[PDB]
This record gives sequence, C-alpha cells and structure tokens, in this order.
Amino acid sequence: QGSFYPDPFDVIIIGGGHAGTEAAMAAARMGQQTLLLTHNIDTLGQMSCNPAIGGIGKGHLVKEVDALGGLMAKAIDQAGIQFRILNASKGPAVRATRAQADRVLYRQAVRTALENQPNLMIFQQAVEDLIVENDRVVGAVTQMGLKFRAKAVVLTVGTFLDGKIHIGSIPLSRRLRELPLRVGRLKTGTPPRIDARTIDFSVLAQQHGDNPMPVFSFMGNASQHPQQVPCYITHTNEKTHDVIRSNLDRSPSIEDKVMRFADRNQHQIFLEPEGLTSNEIYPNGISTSLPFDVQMQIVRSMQGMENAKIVRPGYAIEYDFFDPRDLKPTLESKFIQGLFFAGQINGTTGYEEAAAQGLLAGLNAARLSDDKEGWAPARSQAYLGVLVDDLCTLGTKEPYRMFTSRAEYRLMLREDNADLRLTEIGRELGLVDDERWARFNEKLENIERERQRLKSTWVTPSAEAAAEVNAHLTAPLSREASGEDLLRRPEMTYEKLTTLTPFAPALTDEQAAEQVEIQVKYEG
Amino acid sequence: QGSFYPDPFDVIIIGGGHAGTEAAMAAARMGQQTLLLTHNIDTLGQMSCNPAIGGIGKGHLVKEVDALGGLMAKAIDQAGIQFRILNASKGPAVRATRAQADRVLYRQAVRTALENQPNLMIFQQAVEDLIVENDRVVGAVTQMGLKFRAKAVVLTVGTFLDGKIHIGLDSIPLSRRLRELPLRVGRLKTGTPPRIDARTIDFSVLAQQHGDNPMPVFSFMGNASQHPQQVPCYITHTNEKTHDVIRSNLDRSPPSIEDKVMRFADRNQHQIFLEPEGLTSNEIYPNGISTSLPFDVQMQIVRSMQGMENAKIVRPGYAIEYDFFDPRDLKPTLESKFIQGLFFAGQINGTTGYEEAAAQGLLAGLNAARLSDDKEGWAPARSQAYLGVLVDDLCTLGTKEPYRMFTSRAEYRLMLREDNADLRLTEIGRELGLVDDERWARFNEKLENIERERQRLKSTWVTPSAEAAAEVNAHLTAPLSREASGEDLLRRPEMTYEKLTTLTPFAPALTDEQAAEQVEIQVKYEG
Repeated sequence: QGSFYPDPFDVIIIGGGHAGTEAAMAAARMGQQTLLLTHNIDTLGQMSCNPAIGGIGKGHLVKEVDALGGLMAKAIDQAGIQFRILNASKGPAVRATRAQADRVLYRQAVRTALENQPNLMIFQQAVEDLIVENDRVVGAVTQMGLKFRAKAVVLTVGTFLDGKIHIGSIPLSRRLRELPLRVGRLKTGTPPRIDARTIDFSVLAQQHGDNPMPVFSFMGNASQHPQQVPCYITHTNEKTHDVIRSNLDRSPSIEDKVMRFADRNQHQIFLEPEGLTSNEIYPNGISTSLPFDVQMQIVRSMQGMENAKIVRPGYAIEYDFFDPRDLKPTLESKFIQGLFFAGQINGTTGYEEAAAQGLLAGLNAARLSDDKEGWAPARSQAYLGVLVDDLCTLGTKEPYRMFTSRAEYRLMLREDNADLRLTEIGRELGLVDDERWARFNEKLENIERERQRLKSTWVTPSAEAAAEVNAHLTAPLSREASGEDLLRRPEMTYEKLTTLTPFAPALTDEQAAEQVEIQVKYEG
Repeated sequence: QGSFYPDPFDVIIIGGGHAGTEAAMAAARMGQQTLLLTHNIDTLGQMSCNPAIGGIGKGHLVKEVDALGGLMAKAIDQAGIQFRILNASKGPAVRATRAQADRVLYRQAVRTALENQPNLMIFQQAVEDLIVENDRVVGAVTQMGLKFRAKAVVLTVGTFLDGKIHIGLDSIPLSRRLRELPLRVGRLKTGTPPRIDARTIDFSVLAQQHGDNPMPVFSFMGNASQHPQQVPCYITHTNEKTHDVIRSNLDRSPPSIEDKVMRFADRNQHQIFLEPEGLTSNEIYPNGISTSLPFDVQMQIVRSMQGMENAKIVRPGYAIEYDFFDPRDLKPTLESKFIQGLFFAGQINGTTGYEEAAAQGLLAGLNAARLSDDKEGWAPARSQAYLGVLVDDLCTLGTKEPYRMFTSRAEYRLMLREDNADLRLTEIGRELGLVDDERWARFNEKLENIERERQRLKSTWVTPSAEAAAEVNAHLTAPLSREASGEDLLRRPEMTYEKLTTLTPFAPALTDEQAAEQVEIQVKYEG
C-alpha cells in the first residue's frame, strides 16, 4: 500500500455518467476486473435534462446499445411512462421509439443493476488526477488520497458540475490542458421546472402512449413497464415573445428559437411529468438563461398555466470539454495510451450517445486490458459508428436536422434490426449473455425458416381458396403468386396474409413476424 | 416586481431539514402561507446518520411529534424495513419503539408529503442571507438573487454542509451577520462508518435479529400493513485484533469506535450491527464502527471482524465538524433573542439526533406561524412532553439531556410515555391548529372508547359464587374471597386484558385495539 488500494484493476471508469454506466457495465460483463468511481452513488442514473429517453437517432443509439449488451434500454424499459413511436407511418429507417421516464424509477434501475453486476466494484470518490507513466495511464488518485492501479482507464466526467451556472483546481484538469488536447465551450440550458398543483390541466390537450405498448429493448416486454400517463400540451404567443424581446438586453433556448422565427407561428410546449411520484412538470422547450421574472412572465402567459407557480428556476450552464478530434475511433485518446474518453467530455449532451460511446470506450479499454483489440465500428455497421466517426472527424455529432434525409442513404440502419446488425459482433466481442444469445438465435431460426416458407408457398388462381385471397388484393390473382410476392403489395399486411388458408399458420414470435414483414415490404 | 417575488408569505422555512420539514409542514397545515426554501429537493428525507428512527427517548420524541400531527411518525411507517419495541418487559415508562429506514423509501415519503400539502410552496434555492429591518426578520434573499418577504422565518441549516470532512487527517453573509450579533458559537463533530458492500459479506455466520410479530406501528394513525417488506439486521462484533489495530493506529486523526476503545477493555468485544441501507440497495451500514481513522485502518477494522474478512468498502468512513450556535440565545419558544420572528430549530442549535430536530422543527414552525398571525409562542410544559423537556434544556442549559440519564429520570417523569402522547397532546394540538380532522376524529373515538371501557371495568364484578365463579377462579392464583371488579382482577400481575375478556363476566373484548392496550396500561400503572 504505497497508499494504494491493495488490489489492482483492469479498467477504471471515472464518473457515474450515462456513458460511465454503460462503460463500467460492459467492461464488467466482458469479464474484466472493473471499478467504477463516482463521486455520488446517489446521483447514479440522474437525468440532466428532460426526463425522456429516445426519439430520432437517440432511439437508434439505444436499440444499438441494447443489442451490444448494454443497460439504458432495460433501464428505460422499467421506468418509462408513455411509449410513443415517432414517424410511425414513414417506414423503418426513420421510425424511432421515444419513452418518458419516472426519474426515480430510472435512477433506481441504473443503480440496482450497476450495484448488482459481477466484476464491477463501485466506490464513492472524486478523482483527483490520473497516474500516467510513459504517456500510458496505470490508474488514478482519488481526492481522498487513495490510489488505484489499473491497466486501462475511461475518463468520463459525469454528473458533477462545475461549469458556471447562468441565470442572469483539480490537477487532472491542469494535466490534460498541459498536453495538446484542445478545449471547447458547450452551452446546455434548462426550463424552469414546474408545479403540477398550479397547472390547469383541463383547458390543455393530452398525448398518450401507443397501443399496444412498445418495448424498448429487444429482450424485454411491456409487462416490465410501469403505470403510464398523458403529457399535456400548451402553446406559446405574442405575449410570450414581447417579453423575451422586451427582456433580451439580458442574455437550444427560447431566447433563441424565438429571435429566429416570428410569432405567426406558436411554439408548441410540452408538459412532461418528471414522474409517477412528483408534482414536478418539465415544460419541454422553454429552457432559458432569462432571469426569474421573465421565466415566470413566460410560464405564466401560456394557456393552462395562468396561475403557475415555479418550483426550481431555469438556468443555463457552460461546460468545457475536450474536442474528440484527438480520439482514435475506439475512443482511446491519441495522447495517453489506454485512456479513453466517452461522454459529455467529448462535447455531446444526450443520454443516448453518451450511453453508446460509453459502451464502446468501456468495451475497448476492457479489451486493451485483456491484451486484445479495439473494435471501431464501421459507419455502416451502426449509428454508434456514424457517431464516433463524425466525432473523431469533424468532432461534433451530426445535427439531427440531417438525420431524417441523410437516413435514405443509410437505410439498413434501422431500429428494427439492431439486433441483427450488432448482436453477434456482440456475442463474438464478449458483450452478450448466453441467454440473450440464445434468444437472438430463436429470432433467427424463426425468420430464415418462415421466410423461405413464404416463397415455398404459392397460390394459383385455380386451387380451392383462390377466391378468398382475391378479396383482399388489388386486381385478383392472374399468376401463380407466392405470399412474399403479395405481402409486398401495399394494401396487404402479414397479419391478414396469415389468415388466408394456404398461408396459415400465423407466427408466434411477435418480432420475427414484425421483421419478416419489414424485411419483405423493403428488400428488392 | 421589485427584486422580490410578488406574493409575500407568512412564514418561510429556511433549509429543508428534519426540523426543517417538520416546521414547514406545521405552519402550512395551520393554514399559513408557508415557503420552504431548500438547495436540493432530492435530499428531503436525508438521514445522514444511520438509517434508523427512534429508540429510547427518540421514540418518545417521535410519538409526540406524531400526536402534535407532524410527519416523521407517518414517514418511518411508510418506509420501515424493521420494527422493534425496546424494553418490552420493562414497563411503560421506558418502552420505546425503533425502526430501520429504507433510505430511499423514507426520502420518498417525506418528499411526496411536503410536495402535496395545502399552503406549502417548496421552491429550491439556497439562501444568501436574511433581510432584516429593525431587529425583525422580514425576508430571506436567495443565492440566485430572488428576495421573499415573510412575517416570520425559521432558520434551519440542514440538508446541506459545509464541514471539512476528515478521513484520517485529510462564504454566505447569513453566516457573517449571525456572528455579528452576540451569538455564542460551538463546533460539534459527527462522523459515520465506512459503508460496506453487501456482497463482500459472509452473512452465513453472523446472527440476525428480526422485528416483532405482531408488528409495531409508529404513528397513532398508522396501520401495521402500511409498512414495506421486512428484512432482518445482522450482528457481528469487534475484537482484540480490531482494537489492537485502532490502538496501533491511533496516532492518526483525532459514538466513534476509536473512542469506544480508548475508553475500555476489549474482550472487550462490541456488538456491531449490520444495518440494511435500503430494500433496493446493496450497501450495509455497519452500525458502531464510525471513524476518522484512515481508509486502510478502516479496511483492517472491517476485515478483522467476523463475516467481514473479505468485505469490500463501498463508501469510506469519516467525520465532519459543524459550526453551530448556542441555543441559549433563544426564548423557550425558539424565537431568537436578537432578531425577532427568527426561529432556530434542530441542528443549528447543536442537537444532532433526527427525532430531536424533528421535534424542534414542529414547535419552531408552530410558534413561527403563530407569530405570523400575531399570537404567542407556545412553550411546552416540561411536564407535558419530552418535547417540553428537550426545548427547556436548550435554553436553560444550552444542551440536550443525555440518553445515559434517560432510564433513571424515566420514572420521575413517568406520565410521559410513548403509549400516551396523543392523550397528552393531540388535544392541545387541536386548539393550536396542528391536528387534522382525519385524526381529531380518530383520537376522540379512542378517547371515549377508553372511558366507556374503564367505567364498565367497575360496572362489572364477580361475587365468589353464582354464574362462572368457576371459569374465573382457575385463571388466577388465589380465588376471590368476596367482590372484585374487572379492573381489580386486571391490576393482578397474572392476568392480561385479552385473557380478562375471554371470561363471561367481563367480555366481550373491546375492538378499538389501541384503546384496549391503553386501558390495560392505564390500569396496571395508575399508581
């Protein structure tokens, strides 16, 4: 004990981040001795912004993170309340699941799992600085003094201020800024968080989860889900704006989103419930550095909340962060062998990218430790890929704006097939459990077997129940057609096509249906 | 809007303490327009010592806080993973209830409860400073910049810090202004053990201590069911090597176990209690080995102990020093004697039990509110309630009475029991504004319920023959010479109300389960 925890570690994860969690979680499951040092087991799982996981891109990420072994899917499987599916009527590729989260519930699940994970050991401590020998890392020194020996270390930097709070010193810093690493500003903000009791919920418009409910992870089902709920929708107006502009001489915002526009348009606002057990309401998109009175003026002027009382004021922070252009696309910093950077440090914000980077950066470092080799997944393997790339190259995630268009080109990069795409690279890599592995096969055998059995089976306009088929189609059977051939046909859906007597039975595997269908209506 | 949130309040509670809570909860439920400022909503319910509520005297203090209508009692019920009645055979003066909290649960419960309560606006900032006009408070100013006017403020502190934490040897004008008045300051210095991962522990060899069946309930309105699942607690001890380690290591930094030793022998083993940190947590609170001794020391201390040979430490033990003003500059109402309408409750006064702050807050909130609507602080009779005692002492003496003492004094005080705080207090509650219909209601039902039942325990005797002078005289020791009434036969230390009403002269058992048990006590300890 050179003052030196007696035990040595394969991977150190510095920070109880989304990234951190996913990192820690993986390196563990891969088989490594991994230790996670968060300065607050209690904020473990905290959600910095709105209480929501997924949507366009994000969801893709999560679906991916999931197949790869990860957590954040389950997590939000257990703690969402409302499970829309964006772009539902727009054909795979740009279809995206998007859940709301009972913070407490989520938080609980990140932890219970983090805490319950063979090979991961948790330890409450600030990290003082790293210990770097030959421009390799070999552990760090926690601020209490203690020092831990490891072979790779994933800097993270999660849930931990500083950054400056705007509503109107650690050797580990100094060290990095001493190397080449180039350092950016990053301007994340926040709504005044609002009081359910003071909000009039009648004169406002509901929005409800999909039926049946969407599960998020491949492995889960909607039983796992908790109680579900509305989110009420209020809107904006001239008044709102006068205020803003009237107060603009006082510094993603609304003090942004409203200088570049013009009230002829009413910005639509979302009251998202921070959870099954709290009168706190997140007014989605009215984040602000605008001073308190303004915030109120604003919260106050819209419909439903003429008498709203604010519970916690809005405010914006300024982060610094280390431009990731100096990362390898395994994440491993280019300067300090074995030290990777996932998370908000690289300058992204969203929980899902974070989670995803973390999955890698762990996985990678977790390998380095077993003297093996970085995966680096291909910009066409998965969005985890399109991200990391975009990040190391232009160092900045691809605007979501783009996602939609851009997605035509990508097109196999789809929520519905992450498991396919990634889950054996998973298994092979080390990240997938005997019992996910053995289902993902079932979801294969069940697809191959019953997709060849959908061309293997035709209907002549001549055999018995030819006339029963001819009811559903466009211009009844003129050729010995196979079910596949007619599934492709715009009116018909796999569910009905199993109904008709030559193409029964249906398929039990609710998913391998789903996939078979998605595949067939989009393969040519 | 000046610089000044629009609406004024009657009463502002500064700092979402225990004391902090309990005050806000009072003033509000007296219909006062009550502002609860706090730097972090997600901490309401924080138990910073071990995850337990009450026990001897602490118990007492809770059940009073209950009768008076505050939260703690209800909370711990809502979140209790273990219930025991200490001194169960020792007679009512000194029976106490204590319970193990699921840290989260509790925290939930206390939040949800302040969140959902008529007249209380919670609003999350830290406080810069008081606003003072002519030695009267009149408002707080938040960090932010926001100012609130109130008519009375309760200063509280808790939930927060600072501290200089020591683990082995290792600015807000409100602090300044305070000190510029003649306030006698003290340091006071709580610590904490090192919190231990439940997996690294061999529970198979330790013995374990369960709750009471049937299951105690803390508040007077609680029902048994209401309680979470119930786990056991685990018991390992310390021993020679352990100590040998503490001693040899003492030359590092300055309740604690390195103190429980510097003060004894040491075969001389000390029962150490492995307390579940939650129902959904893997951390164990090793209750009794707190420290400021350095990490390895701590590790060695843990690992020396049976069961923990392999244990690994999730959170490291340590100790904090708190500044804290001497409560002798408070009127017996906790109104401060230097700035009026300023009230000091809980730890800012130097107490550091929870219960003890829970009680202080209640009354601070009370007399704060009262002042809001110009009344006169209640200042509770030392003979009325331990609440009474406690507060007296922080003004007489500047300090809480010791628990060491509690069992002797015990029987000078004596009407002051747990089993009867409602009886003692709820009533004074009603008139003070502290009690709720839901309760008032029950209380009086119990109240007549017992009356009615005492009467009829004289309105009923056995003449040594006739009817079932048979059935009866077998249960006793020495059969009745002549007349003896129900109540006479019960004072007899061999006969339990429950068995007394399984007799055809004296049945049928009163159904008001509470009243029933109080009837018993009242009778067996009347004098």
